[PDB]
Formats: sequence, C-alpha cells, structure tokens
Amino acid sequence: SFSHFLYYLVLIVVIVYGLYKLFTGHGSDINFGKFLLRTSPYMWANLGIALCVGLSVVGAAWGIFITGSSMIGAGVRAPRITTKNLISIIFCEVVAIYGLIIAIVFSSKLTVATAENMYSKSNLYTGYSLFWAGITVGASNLICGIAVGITGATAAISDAADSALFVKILVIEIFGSILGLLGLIVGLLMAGKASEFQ
Amino acid sequence: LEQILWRVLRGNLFFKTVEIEQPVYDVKTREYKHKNAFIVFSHGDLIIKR
Amino acid sequence: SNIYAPLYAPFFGFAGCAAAMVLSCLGAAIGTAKSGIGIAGIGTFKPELIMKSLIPVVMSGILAIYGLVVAVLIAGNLSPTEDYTLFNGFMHLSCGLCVGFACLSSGYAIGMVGDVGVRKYMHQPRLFVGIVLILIFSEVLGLYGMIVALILNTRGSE
Amino acid sequence: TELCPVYAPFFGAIGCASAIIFTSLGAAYGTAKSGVGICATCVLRPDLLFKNIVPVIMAGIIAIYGLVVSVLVCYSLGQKQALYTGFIQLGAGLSVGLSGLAAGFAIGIVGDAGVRGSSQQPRLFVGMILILIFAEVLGLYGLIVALLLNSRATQDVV
Amino acid sequence: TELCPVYAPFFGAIGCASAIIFTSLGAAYGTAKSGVGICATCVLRPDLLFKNIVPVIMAGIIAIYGLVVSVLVCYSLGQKQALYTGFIQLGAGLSVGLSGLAAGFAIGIVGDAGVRGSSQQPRLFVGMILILIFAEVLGLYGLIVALLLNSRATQDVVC
Amino acid sequence: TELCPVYAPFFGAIGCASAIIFTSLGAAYGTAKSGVGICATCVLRPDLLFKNIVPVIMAGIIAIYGLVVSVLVCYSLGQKQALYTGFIQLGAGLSVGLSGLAAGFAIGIVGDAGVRGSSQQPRLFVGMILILIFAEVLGLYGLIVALLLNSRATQDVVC
Amino acid sequence: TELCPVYAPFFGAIGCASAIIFTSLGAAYGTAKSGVGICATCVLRPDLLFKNIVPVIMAGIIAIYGLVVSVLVCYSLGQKQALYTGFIQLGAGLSVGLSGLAAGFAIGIVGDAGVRGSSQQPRLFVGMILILIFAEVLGLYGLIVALLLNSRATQDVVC
Amino acid sequence: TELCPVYAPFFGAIGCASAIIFTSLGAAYGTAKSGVGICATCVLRPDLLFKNIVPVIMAGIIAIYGLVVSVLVCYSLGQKQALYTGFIQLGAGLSVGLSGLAAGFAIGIVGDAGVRGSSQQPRLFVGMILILIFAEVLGLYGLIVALLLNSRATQDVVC
Amino acid sequence: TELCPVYAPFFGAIGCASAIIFTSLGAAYGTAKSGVGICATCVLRPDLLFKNIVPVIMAGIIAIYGLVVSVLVCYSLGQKQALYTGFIQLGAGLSVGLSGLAAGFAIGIVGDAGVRGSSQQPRLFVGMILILIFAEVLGLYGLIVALLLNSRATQDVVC
Amino acid sequence: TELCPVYAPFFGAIGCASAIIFTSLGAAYGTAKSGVGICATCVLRPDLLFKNIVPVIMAGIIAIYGLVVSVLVCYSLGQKQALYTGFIQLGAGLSVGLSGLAAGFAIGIVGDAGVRGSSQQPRLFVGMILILIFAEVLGLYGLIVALLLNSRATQDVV
Amino acid sequence: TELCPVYAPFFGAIGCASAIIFTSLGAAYGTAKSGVGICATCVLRPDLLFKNIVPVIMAGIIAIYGLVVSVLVCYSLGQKQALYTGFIQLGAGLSVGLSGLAAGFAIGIVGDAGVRGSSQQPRLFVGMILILIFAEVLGLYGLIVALLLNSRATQDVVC
Amino acid sequence: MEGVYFNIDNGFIEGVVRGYRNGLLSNNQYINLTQCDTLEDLKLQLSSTDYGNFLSSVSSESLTTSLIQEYASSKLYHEFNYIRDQSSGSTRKFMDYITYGYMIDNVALMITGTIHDRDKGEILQRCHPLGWFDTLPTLSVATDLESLYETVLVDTPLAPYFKELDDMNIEIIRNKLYKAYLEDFYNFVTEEIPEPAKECMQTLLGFEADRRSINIALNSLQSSDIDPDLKSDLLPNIGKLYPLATFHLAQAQDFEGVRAALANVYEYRGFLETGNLEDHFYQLEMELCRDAFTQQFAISTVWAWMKSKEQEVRNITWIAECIAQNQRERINNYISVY
Repeated sequence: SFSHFLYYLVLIVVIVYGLYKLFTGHGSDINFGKFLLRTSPYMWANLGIALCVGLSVVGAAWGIFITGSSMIGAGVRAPRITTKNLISIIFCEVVAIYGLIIAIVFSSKLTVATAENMYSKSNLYTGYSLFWAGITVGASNLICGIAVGITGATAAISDAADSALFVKILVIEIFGSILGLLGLIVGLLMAGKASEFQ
Repeated sequence: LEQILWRVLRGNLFFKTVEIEQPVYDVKTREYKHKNAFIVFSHGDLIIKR
Repeated sequence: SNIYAPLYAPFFGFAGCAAAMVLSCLGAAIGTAKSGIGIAGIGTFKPELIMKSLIPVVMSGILAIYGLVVAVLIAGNLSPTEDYTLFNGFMHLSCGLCVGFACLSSGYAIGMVGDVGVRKYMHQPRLFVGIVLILIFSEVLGLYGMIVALILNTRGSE
Repeated sequence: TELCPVYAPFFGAIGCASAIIFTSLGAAYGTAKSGVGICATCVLRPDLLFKNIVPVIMAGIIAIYGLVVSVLVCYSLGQKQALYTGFIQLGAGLSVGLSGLAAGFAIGIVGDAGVRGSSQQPRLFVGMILILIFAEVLGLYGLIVALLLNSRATQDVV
Repeated sequence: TELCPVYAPFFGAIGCASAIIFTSLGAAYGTAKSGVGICATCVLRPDLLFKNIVPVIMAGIIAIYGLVVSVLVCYSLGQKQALYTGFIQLGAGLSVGLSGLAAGFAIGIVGDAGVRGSSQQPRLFVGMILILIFAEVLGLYGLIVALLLNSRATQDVVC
Repeated sequence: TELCPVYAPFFGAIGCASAIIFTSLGAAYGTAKSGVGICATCVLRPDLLFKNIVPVIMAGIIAIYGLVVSVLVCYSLGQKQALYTGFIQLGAGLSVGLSGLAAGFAIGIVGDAGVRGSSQQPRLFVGMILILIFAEVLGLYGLIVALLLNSRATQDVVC
Repeated sequence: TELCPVYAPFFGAIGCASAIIFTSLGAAYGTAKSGVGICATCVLRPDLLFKNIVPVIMAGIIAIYGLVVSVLVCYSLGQKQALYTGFIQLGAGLSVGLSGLAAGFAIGIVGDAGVRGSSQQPRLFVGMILILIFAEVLGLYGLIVALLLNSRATQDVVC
Repeated sequence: TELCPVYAPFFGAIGCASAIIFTSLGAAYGTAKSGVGICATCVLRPDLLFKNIVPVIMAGIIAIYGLVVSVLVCYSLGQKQALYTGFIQLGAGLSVGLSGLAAGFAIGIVGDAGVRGSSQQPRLFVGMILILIFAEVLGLYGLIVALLLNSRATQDVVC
Repeated sequence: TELCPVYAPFFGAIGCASAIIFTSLGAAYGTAKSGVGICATCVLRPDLLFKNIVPVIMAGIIAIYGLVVSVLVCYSLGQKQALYTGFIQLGAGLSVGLSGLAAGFAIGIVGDAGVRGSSQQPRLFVGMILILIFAEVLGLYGLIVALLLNSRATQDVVC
Repeated sequence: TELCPVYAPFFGAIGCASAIIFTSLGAAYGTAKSGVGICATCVLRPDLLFKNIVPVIMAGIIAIYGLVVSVLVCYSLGQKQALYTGFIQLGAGLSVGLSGLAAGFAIGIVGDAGVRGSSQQPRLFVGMILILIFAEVLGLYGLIVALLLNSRATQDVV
Repeated sequence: TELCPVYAPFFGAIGCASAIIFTSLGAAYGTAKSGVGICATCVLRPDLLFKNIVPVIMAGIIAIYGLVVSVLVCYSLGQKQALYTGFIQLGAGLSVGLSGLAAGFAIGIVGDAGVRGSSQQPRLFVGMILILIFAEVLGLYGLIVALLLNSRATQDVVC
Repeated sequence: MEGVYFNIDNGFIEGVVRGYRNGLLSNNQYINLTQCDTLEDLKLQLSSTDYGNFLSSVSSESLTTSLIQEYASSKLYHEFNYIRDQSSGSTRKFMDYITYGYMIDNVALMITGTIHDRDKGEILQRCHPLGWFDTLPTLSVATDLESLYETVLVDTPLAPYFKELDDMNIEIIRNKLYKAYLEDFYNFVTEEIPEPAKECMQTLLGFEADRRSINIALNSLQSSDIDPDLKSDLLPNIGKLYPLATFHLAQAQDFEGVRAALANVYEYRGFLETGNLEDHFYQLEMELCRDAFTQQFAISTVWAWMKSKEQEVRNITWIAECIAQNQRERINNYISVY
C-alpha cells in the first residue's frame, strides 16, 4: 500500500544515509548520544507527562467504549446487567486515574533548571526518567484499558447470557487491572530517584 | 419502468412521462402516492403485450 | 567526565525499564483478554463449578510479574548520583527488550492456547493435563526472557 | 539564548493547535457517531429526539476543554519565552488534546450504541448516560493535567 | 536576524495555506456527503430540497472560517517577520483548518444521515439542525483559537 | 543573498507547478465522476446532456483557477527572487491547488449524485446546481487566498 | 558557480524526464481504460470502432503534450545552467506531467464510460466528446503552464 | 573535479540500468497479460494464434526501446564523465524506462481486451491494432526523449 | 579505544536481545499454531493428546536455542569489548533468532497440519515428526552459526 | 584512492549479489507458477508432462543469466577497484537481475496459462512457446546490457 | 586503518548471519508449505509418505547451502579484516541467502502442488522432482556465487 | 486482536445478536414443547420463551402449523432487519450477502410461479421478506432466462452471478446462482471480514457448499439430463470437497462413487454410511453455529444466529406437525444444540 511504501522508502533512505555517512568516514555524525545530551530535558519530561496522561486516558476511553457498546447491546434483552456491569467501566476509569496521578506526581518535578545546569547529570536523568516512566505508565495503562474493556465486554455478554457467569469474567477483569497497577508502580519506581530540575 | 423498458427494447425507447400535480390515494398501501402518466411507443403485438 | 559513563546512558536504562514493563503488560493483556474470550465462550454452553479455567489468565499475569521484576531490578540501578555506564544502559535496554518481547510472545501463545483449549479441557477433564502442558510451554518463553534479563542486569551492574 | 531559543514558541503554538485540534477531532467523531445514531433512532422514535441529544452535548464539552487549554497556552505564548515554557505548553496541549480525542471517540461509540439501545430498551438510557459521564471525565482529566502544566508555566522563567 | 530568520515567513505561508486548505477539505467533505444525501432524498421528496440544503450551507461556512483566517494571516506575512510570528501564523492556520476539517467531517456525516432520516421523519429535521450546529461550533472553536493566535502574532514582537 | 538564496526560485516553481497540478487533479476527479454519472444518465435521457454537463464545466472552472494562479506565480519567478517571494508563491500554489482539489472532489461526488438524481427528478437540478456552487466556492476561496498571497509576494521585498 | 551549481542540471533533467514519464502514465491509463471499453463494446458493434477510438486519441495527445515539454526542456539543458533554470525546468516538467496524468486518468474513466454507454445510446457520442474535451483541456493547461515556465527558464538568467 | 566528481558515473549507470529494467518490467507486464488473453482465447480459436500474438510483439518492441537506450547510455559512460552527463544519462534511462513501463501496462491491458474481443469479433482486430499502436507511441515518445537527452549528454561538456 | 568504542557493547546487547526476541517469537508461533491444532483434534480423540505434543516441544527447543545463545553472548559481553566482538555477538544473535523464527513458523504450520492429519490418519504421525525435525534443524543451523560466531567473538581480539 | 575509494567494492559486491538474487527470484516465480500449472494439468494429462516443462526451463535460463553476470562481476571485483567499476558492476547486476525478475514474472504467468490451455488445445503449445520466448528475451536484453556494462567496467579505468 | 576500518567486520558478520537467516527462511517456507501438502495428501495415502518427503529434503538442502556459506564467512572473519573482505562476505551471504529464499519459495509452492497432484497421478511424481530440481538449482547458483565471492574475499587483500 | 476494533461499529450489533442467541430454545424448552399435545398447548409453552405472544393475534381455532411457522419466521425476519438497519460498512455488506441467498430463492420462486401460471399476487405474497428487491414483481413478465436477466436480474445484486424455462431449467439456474453466490460470499469473507469471523464464516460457507455439492451429486444420479459437465457448473468451489472430492463427484454415476468421494473427507464420512443425509447436515450446521457462538468479537455470530433460528423454526414446525398429525413417536426428531 501507500503507508507500506513510505515505510520501505524511509527504511531505504535511512540505510542509504547511514551507509553514506559510514563510508565517507562520518559514521559518528549520526550521534544519538549527542542528540540525547543536547536535547532539552524539558522535552523529554513534558512528553513523558503528556503521553502518560494521554495514553492512559486513551486506554481508559478505549475500554470504556468496548465495554459500554457491549453492555448496551446486551442490555436490550437483559437491562438488569447494566448496574453491576458498570464495574467494568470503573475498572477502565481507574486506568486514567493512574495516568492522572502519575501526571501530577511527575509535573511536581517540572521546576526550572538554571541555564548552566540545564544539561547536568541529574537534569538529563530526570528528563529521561520522566519520559520513559510516562511512556511506561501511559502505555501500560493503554494496554490495561483495552484489555479490561475487552474483558468487560465479554463479562456483559456472559452476564446477559447467565447471571452466574459474571463473577468469573470479573475475576479476569481484576487480573487485567493488575497490569495498569503494575505500570503505575513501575512508573513511580523509575521516577522515584529523579530529582526536580535544578 | 423506464430502465426496464430501455433494457427490454434494447434501446429504441420513446418513453414520455408527465408528473401528476396531485397525489392519488392507493388502497393497497393506504398511501397518498404521487403518480406519473407515461406513454411508450412500440409496433409489434408481442412487444406491446410484454 | 568519564567516557564510559556519558550522561545519556540513563536514557537507555530507562528505555530498558519501559520495554520490560510495557511489553510484558502487552503480552499479559493479550493472554488474559484472549483467554478470557475463551472463558466467556465456555459460558452459556458449559458453565463449570470449580475454576480451573483461570490457569491461562493466571499465567498471563505471571508474564506481567516477570516484566515487573525485571523493570524493578533495572530501576533499582538507575540513580542520578551514581556512575551509570553506557554499557550498563545497553545491558538494561537488553534486559528490557529480552524480558518484554519474550513475555509478549508468551502472552500471544498463552492467549491462543487458552482461547482454543480452555473450552476443550473444561468440556472433558482428560485434556486438562495436555492443555496445561502446552500452556507451561508457552509460559517458559517468558521465563527464558526473564532469566536472560536477570543475567544481563547482573552483568551490566558488574 | 540558551534558555530562550527562537524556536521555543513553536512548541507553545503547536501545543495550542494540538489542544484545539485533537479535542475538536474527538468532539467531531462523537458528534458524527452519536448523531448518526440519533438520526437512525428518531426515524421510528422521534419522541426520543431531544432526549438522545445528550451524547452530542457531551461531545461538545470535549472541544470546549480543548478551547480552554488553547486559550490558556495562547495567552502564555511569547516571542522570547523559555524552552521550559514552550514544552510546558506543548505538554498541556498534547495532554488535553489526546485525552479529548479519546474521550470524544468513546462518547461517539457509546452514545451511538446507547441511543440505539434506549430506542429498544428505555432502561438503557440511564446506563448510557452513566457510561458517557465516565467517558467525559477523561477529557476532564486531560484538562486537569493541562491546567497543572499551565499553572507551572510561569514559574521562575527568565 | 536571529529572531527574524529568512525562513520565518515559510511557516506563515504554510499556515495561511493550511487555513483555507483544510477548511476547504472539511467543507468539501461536508458538501459531498450532505449533497449525496440530498440528491438521494430529493428524488422522491423534491419539496424538501431547500430544507435539506442546510448542512451544505454550514459546510460552506467552515470554508468561510478558513478564508477569514487565511486573509488575516496573509496580511500579517512579511519578509522580515519574526520566527515567532511564523509559528503563530502556522498554529492559527492549523487550528482553524484542522478544526474545520473535523467540523466538516461531522457536518457531512450528520447532514447525510439527517437528510436521509428527515425524508421519513419530518420531526427529525430540528434534531439534525441542532446536531449540525453542534458540529459547526467545532470549527468555530478553531476559528476562535486561530483568531486569538493571530491577535498575538505581532504583539510584543521585535526584530 | 541571505534574503535571496539560490534555492528561493525552487519554492516559487513548486508553487507554480502545484497550483495547476492539484487543481487539475481536482478538476479531473470532478470531470471523471460527473462524467460517469452523465454517461449513465444520458444512456436513458440523451436530451439532458447539456443540462448535465454543468458539473464538468464547474470542475473545468476549478482547473482555470489553478491555471490563473500558476500563470501569476510564473510571471513572478526570478533567478534572484527573495526567499519570502518563493515561500509566498509556494503558499499561493498550495492554497489554490489543494482548495481546488477538495472542491473538485466535492464536485465529482455531488455532480455524479445530482446528475443521476435529476435523471429521475428534474426538480433536483436546481438543488444540484446549488450544491455544485457551494463546491465551487471552495476553489474560489483557494483562488482568493492565492491571489492575495501573490499580491503580497513581491511587495516590500528587498535583497 | 554560486548561482549555477554543478547539480543544477539534475533538476532540469528530472523535469524533462518527469514530463514524458507522467504524461505517458496518464496517456497509458487513458488508453487502457478507453481500450477496454472499446474492445468490450465493439464485440457487438464493430462499426463503432473508429468512433470509439477518440478517447485513445485524446490520451495520445496528452502524451504528445508531455513529449513537447520534454523536448523543449531537454534542448534548454546545459552543464553550466543556472539553478533557477533547473528549478524552472523541473517545475515545467512536473506541471505538464502531473496535469497530463490527471487529464489521462479523467480521459480513461470518461472514455470507458462513454464508449460503454455510446454502444447503447448513439446520441451519447457527442456528450462523451464534450466531456473528453473538458478532460483534455486539463493537460492543455498543464502544457500552457509548462510552456510559460520554459519561456522564463533562461530569460534574465546569469551565472 | 567539481564538474566531474567521482560519483558522476553512478547516475549514468543507474540510468543505463533503469532504461532496461523498467522497459523490461513494462514489456513483461504486456507479455504476461496478452499471453493470458491468448492462451485463454486460442483454446477455442487456435487459428487466431498468430494474429493475437501482436500485443506480445509490441511489448517486446518496448523492451527493445529500453535496450537501445541502455546500450547508448552504456557506451557514453566513463570514469571521469561530467556530473551533467550522469544526470542526462539518468534522465534518458528514466524517460525511456518509465514511459515504456506505462506503455507496457497499456499494452498488456489493451491486448488482453483486444484478444478476447477478436476471439468474439473478427472486425475488432483492426481497432485493437490501433489502440496497441497508440500504446506503442508512448514508449516511442520515451525513446525519443531519451535519445534527445543522450545526444546532449556529452555535447559541450567540460572536464 | 578506536577498536573498542564505548558503544561497542550496544551491538552485543542487541545481539543478545535479538537471540531472545526472535526465537521467542518463533517458539510462540509454533506453540500457538500447534496447540490450536492439538486442541481442535483432541475434541474427538483425547488419547492422541500426548502424541500431538511434539510440535510444541520443537518450538520449546527453538526457544532454548535462543536462550543458550543469549546466555553465551551475555557472558561474552563487556564494558570495554571490541566493536568486532559486538558485531560478532549481533551476528550470532540475529542468526539464531531469525533462523529460529523461521523454524518456529515452519513448526507451527507443519505441526498444525500434521496434528489435524494424525487425528484422521494414525500413520501420518511419523511423517509429521519427520517434517518437524526438518523444520527444527533450521533453528539448529542458526544455533550452530551463532555458536561458531560466539567462539570467534573474542578470539585474537585486540583491546 | 580519491577515485578508487575503500567503499568502491561495496557497489560491485551488491551488484554481484543482485544479479543472482533477482534472477533467482524471477526464476523462482516462473518455476513456481509454471510448476503449479504443470501439476494441475498433469493429473489428467500426464502425457504432456515433458512438453509442459518448457517454462520451467526458461525460468532456469533466467537464473543462469544472473549466475553468469554474478561470476563475471565477482571476478572483476577487487579491493582497490575504482568507484566507477563498482557503479558499473552495480548497474550490470541490477540490469540482469531486475530484467530477469520481470522475465521470470512473465514466464511464470504465461507458462501457467499455456500449460493449462495446451491440455485443452494442443495447437496452443506453439503459441505458448512463442510468448515464452518473448518473455525470455527480456531477461536476455538485461543480460546483454549487463555484459556490455561489465565490459565497460575496467576499460580505460585509472 | 583506511582499507581496514573498525566497522569492516560488521558487513562480514551481517553477511554470515544473512546467509543462514535467509536460507533458513526459504527452507522454512518450503518445508511448511510442502509439509502442509504432505499432511493433506497422506491422510488417505500414507504409502506415499516417504515419496512426498522430497520437497522437504530439498528445502533442507537449501538451508544446508546457507549453513555452509555462514560457516565459511564466519571463519574468514576478523577484527582487523579489510572493508573489501566485509563487502565480499556480505555479498556472499546475501547472494546465497536470498537465492535460497527464492529457491525455498519455489520448493514450497511446487512441492505442495506436486505432492497434492501425485496423490492423484502417480506419474506426476517425476514431474514434481524435475521442477523441484529446477527450483533447487536456484539456491545452488546462489551457493556457487557465494563460494566464488568467499574465495575472492581475502585473496590479494592487504592492510 | 478481535476485540480491539470490533466494538467501534459492531459492539451494539453483536450484543443484540447475542441476546437473540440467548433467545434460542434450549433443550429443556424443546422438551416442554414436545410434551404438548395440542397446538394451543404448544402456543402456551412457546409463550414462555422469547417467542412470547407472537401468536396472540391468532385465535385458538385458527391456529395451524403453517401459521406457527409463518409467525416464527416473521419474528426472525424482523430481528434480522433490525440488526441490518444498525449495520454499516463491511457489516452491512455482510448482511446484504446474507440476504443475497434469499434473493436467489425469491427469483427462483417467482420464475417457478410464472412457468406454473400461479397468481402473481400470491407469488409476491409468498416471497421471502429478506432477499426482496424492487424489481422482483417484474420477474413474472417472461419465462425466458435471457429475457428476465435483461429485464430484471441485470440490475439486481445477483447480476454478477449469472456469468423457455421449465422446472429443471429453473433448478439449474438456481443452483448456478447459489454456486456463484457462495463463491462470491466466501471471497468477500476472505478479503473483508476480520480473522475470527473470517475463519468461522469460511467454515460455515464451506459446509453449506459441501452440503449443496453432496446433494447435487446424489440427486444427479437419479437424473439423466444432468450432464457430468453440468454437475461441474453446479458444485461450489469453496468447500472441503473442493477440489478433490468436488472433481470426483462431478464425474460419478453411481451411489458408491459418491460415497467413495465422501470418504476422502474426514468431516463427512458416515453421512452416507448411516442415518439420513439431511439429518447429518442439519446436525453439523447446528454444531458449527453453536461453535461460532464461542467467538465473542466475530460478526459470524449474525450468520450463526440466523441459521440457528431457521433450524429452530424448523424444529418448532416439526413439533407442531407431530402435535397436529398425532405422530408423537417422531416428535423428538429435531436438531437441538442449545
């Protein structure tokens, strides 16, 4: 397709450029380390925070529409299921709660660094830490929200089929929610020793 | 009707239709359906009955 | 300062943390959700009484536990005051990639096997041992990934 | 300068654009999907028309959140602003925009499903309202994070 | 200069183009979808023609928003404009243009659906009108954001 | 030559090319879709040909907008032109070209639908004309934006 | 030199290539679609072959437009030509080539439809001719833009 | 040298390669589609076998065009050729190759349709020949452009 | 060092990662496909379950190949290793991982088909095992190449 | 060494690889599709088996073209070869390889059609042979270009 | 050095890996598809189980070609090897690997078709083997090219 | 993954169809129906199911098995129409394809009534509500396949499937239409239906093709006008019998040849060696539809529910026949899997 054509073209351009730089003796000109050193720690920290909250909300809303569409479809014949299938919606919400909490905790670190200490060891560490912990929390939350929404859709269907079948799928939903909790915990541990910008 | 008459006559269709200003009640559907007065020209008896 | 510990090495260490935990959660979620589709398929046809159908879901969660363990061990070694070498950063990135992609593969296999076979070992308990054995063979992939990640973490710190 | 390069306003301007654009896209998806559901429902049940408008309004609040953040980060913009400030405004715009995008998509899907279900089952209207409230607080969370970042934007910037 | 590089008007020209381009894309989508619906429904219901034309008009107002922002950005373009002015013009152009693209998508979808539905349900037309106003103000929000940005384009801006 | 680098005419020439390229793409889509509609319609009603040729004419007008902007940009290309002039010419070309591309897509879709409908309902002809005019005003807005940009391309520019 | 870099003829050669390449692509699409239509309809109506050959002829004229531009650009090429000349030749080639590509696509679609419908309705032939002329003037506008560019390619150009 | 860098023959070699590569690809497409048509029709009409072979022969002529341009570019290649010569050789190879690719696609599609129709209608053979000739002239235009380029590759070229 | 850059361990770490990653993907695919087949076949003939476990064991052995090469590369990895050592480790990891990925896909496909067949034909079990051994030796060859590379990783290597 | 750089053999080696790789891909496609046709027609008409093997032989000849050019380029490769020689070797490899890829595509398609049709019409065999010769001559043109190019590779080269 | 840069072993290691990787991919495709065919056919006719195994053996031989080239490249691989040696090792690996990939594609497709047909036509077995030999010699040619390259890899190579 | 994007457009549809599946009669409900001895008692028990008061408009004396079947089928049709009205995109195309078979049925019914000189209004009233098209009543004008194709069928969605009339000719046309339609629907599933539903629908359509192929092979034996070349034109090319057993059946002239061809497939052996052939196909269809309900994010659920309700109406109509006609020994000869 067109998108795959762009993927192949970009790969070809990258390989040709890297080989040209390598052959001409300028392979080190593609300096990822220097790029990481000279890039603003603020970009990494703010991208981490924004991607954390945004991806957590994306997963929460994702699973909400999955579970909710299935609940409303299954409620045409079984309107009883709605009240206790809202637990799936809550499980998807708790994901965005995780993302929001991490965003608040990380934005607490977004102080202004001094000009001569912008790219210090600690400031670069904080930028990388907030970036990667934000991606960890946000992506784990996106995955957890999608998974919990899928399981809540199956739970709504099973509940509509038989009242007794809901609790087992709810246990599966709890197992799904543990993933977002683990992403929260790891994001907190990754930024645990990250100082505020100084 | 015009499409079908075009296809059965293999082209060679002289079809005229005129709008009827007022809708006419139909007992089959109990609806006040708009109608058109149409005329179609052909020679053979077989094509007339078709 | 020290050439072997440039200040951008924490980027790769934290990328290892993120890869470990995110890919392990992705595998755990694939396994849990696809196996849960299987469990729901059991529903309204053969609703059981004792819950041996949760084995694929539990092992999917164990994949996320593997990723958690590796991510925690990596993040323990990452400090803004400690001399973090570029070798340590690459070792931690390898830890994360290893455990995360192994757990992603384990979750794919666990999800497939659980969805297809939880119905078939709840319908007939004879197939329980075989399907659980296939699920163990799916789980040991993530186990291998975590073992390599543990070795890589030990090597990178020393 | 080092702290205020010339391209620093780019991140603020593009964060303002993102805040309005992604929230408007989410709100437009919500409005379109819910509105198709409403039109489909109200062919045979026109009495539920103004009762079914709720998802469209809860989609509009997403674009309103994006507008709020765009106004804030626009009034924080400046030719000689710090890179700190520009990335703060980029983070605010991106957070609210991505949250509003997700929330509006969920509102569209859930509102479509729920207006159809309430056409078939009037008891589903309350459940649909509840799910839409849950979907709307997600755009609210993105707005809250944007507010935190924007409040911190003016700190000690020289 | 450093604050006013030679490429600074590039972003302004791209923003001025983007305003009209993306609002016209949204307006074109709205016009095409709503017009397919109108031509579908008005074969059997020609009396509803000037009544179903409304989504087409609001799709056109989307492009009017884009044209307004394009003119306002165009008359603030300059050879020695600041890079901040270029970023502001680009942001305003993208704001109005992409918000108008979203609004045109919503207007086209809702106008098609409601023009088709109102052929069978006359009471659905007021609901269509309300939903279409809600879709139109999505592009009007982008117009607001673009106008605010443009108001700040050359404000406190030095060479 | 800081304000007028050697690559400044590149953007002007790309804008001049794009003004006609994208407007011709939009006009081609309009002509092709309206044309399959017209052919299907005039198989049955060959007398309605000159009524149904309107969408094709209107797409052609989109292409004429693009030609006008290409000529105006072309007669402002210069070897030692300013980089701002090239950026403005590129912006004008993109404006008219992509606005007329959107307009021509709307024209193809709506003209096909309206020609096919007016085959059955002659009262739908005026409505199809209305929607087609609303699709033209998109390309006209792009033309207006391009004309304003072009009028500001060489104004108050130095070397 | 600075205004005539050694890579300046690259853009001119790419424009000369692209003119013929893209007009030949459009002509090939037009010829293929129209030829499928012609061979499908002339199975029953062989007497209409030399009438239905018209869209193929018009696609060929699109290719001829491209050939004209390619010849002019090629003869305007030089080793020490200016970068402005190379940019202008690239713009002329792209404009004629992509305008002729769009024109050839329109010609292919419209000619296919019009020969498939003319085998049933003889009166549709003149309508198909009219729509095909409207699709042909797109390539003609691209050719005009390319000719004007090429006329300005070496006009007031220094090294 | 500035005018004749060491990588200048890269463009010439790529043009020589692409001249045969793309013409062979277009000729292969033409041969494959026409051969499918032949082997599908000649099962019931094996007498028309030597008449239906024409599109395969014409795709072969496209490949011969590419071969001619390839040998002409190959013999113009040199270690110390100018960068302009490399550009011209690349343009020649691209022109002939991609025009021949388009011509081969048109030939394959048109030849398939024509062979099937001629199996259905003897009088359609002449029309098929006309459309196939109109597909040949596309690759022939590419050949002409490539030859005109190659006649200038070393014409007034400084070391 | 010139021969031992600080980024030299990157290639070895990526080699170890690749050894785990691709062998795990291959083993997962093999196990999943084979297990789907096993479950689909044991719904009727449960006693064949422990006979059909074989492809899952083959996939597990592929994963063990990957684990072995990763452990070996880990214990060859150092902070001050040569860039050549890193290249060798990357080659070893890539070879074992991607050979085991190919082996795992072959094992999944063959094991699925073979368990399906063996549920019907008891004699096809030995044929399945033979084809599975042939799919296994692909991962084995990747393993062998990785071990040979890893044996040459630090053999006559200057710091 | 300015015009005989160290990376000059890269293009020669890539061209040597490309010749055989792409002619083998074209030969593989031709052999695979022609052989599928042969196996499809020889179930009911095994008498035509050795007549239907012709397209497979044509594809094999395509691969032989690629092998010939690969051997010639390989033996013209050197550590201190000129960049022009490397470019010419790359061009020759690409010429023969991609021309033979196209020829093998045509051979596969036409040979499949012709073996399926010849079982129904014996006189279609000669037509299939003619079309297959035309397809083969494409790879032959590529080989001719490659041979002329390879002849220019070290001619008057410093 | 200059002729022997530090990164020179990267290309050799990539070639050694790619030999086995791509021949394993081709062998895996051949084995998987032929094995699916075998399992399908030998459900009813287990007596043909060991006749039908030959495409699987031939895909395995492709993998053995890849393993041979990988071993030979691995043992000519050094820290201070020439860049030319690395290029030659990469070329040998790529040639054998991708020729074996193509050969394995052909082995899988032809072997699947031939084992499925030979279950119905016992005479078709010889035809299957003949076509499979023609597919196998593709990987053989790749191997021959790789061995010739590898023989030239460290011959007349200095620094 | 299946659940990732399915619920964007099909979450509500699939939940409603699964509610419909929950509405399928269970084994206990079928047993309660079987215990009935009068059609009024059958109506009473059937009102305790999701059929509900679908017969409340019918008086006790007016109640007939034809009425019971007609009202149960009408409930099916209204449910399908509601589900299709909520469909868009590829799901709308999927359900349109579901309707194309009923379109073929309606075409064959119209032509059969026309050649039999039945009342046009009676045939139109008897046309399947699903598979209705606007030009369906125009099929009464001619008894020529070419005339009806040019007149009507060229504008219908059945137009791609056609690439004076008597009973055998109408049969041949209907089976050719089914072969083309099954192939087209299989292709549509392969290219446009996501993976779990893709595999389920491929299996279900292949089973339907195999059922038709085996029926044609076994019923061509008792006919002389069905040429071996014509049998190839009637056997679909998508099933498990294709292409091996399909080719074998296209050449068979005896029952033993057909049975040997069906011994090729491990899925259909025993169909001819015991019981009734149609009972095996009905049981297999209900088993496959029951398995399709184990997939949660598959649109194949719509087809599975449709076939399960058609079988359910068959079962209820059979029970009504074994209540009206007495014949309570055969009352349990219905296929039930839910």
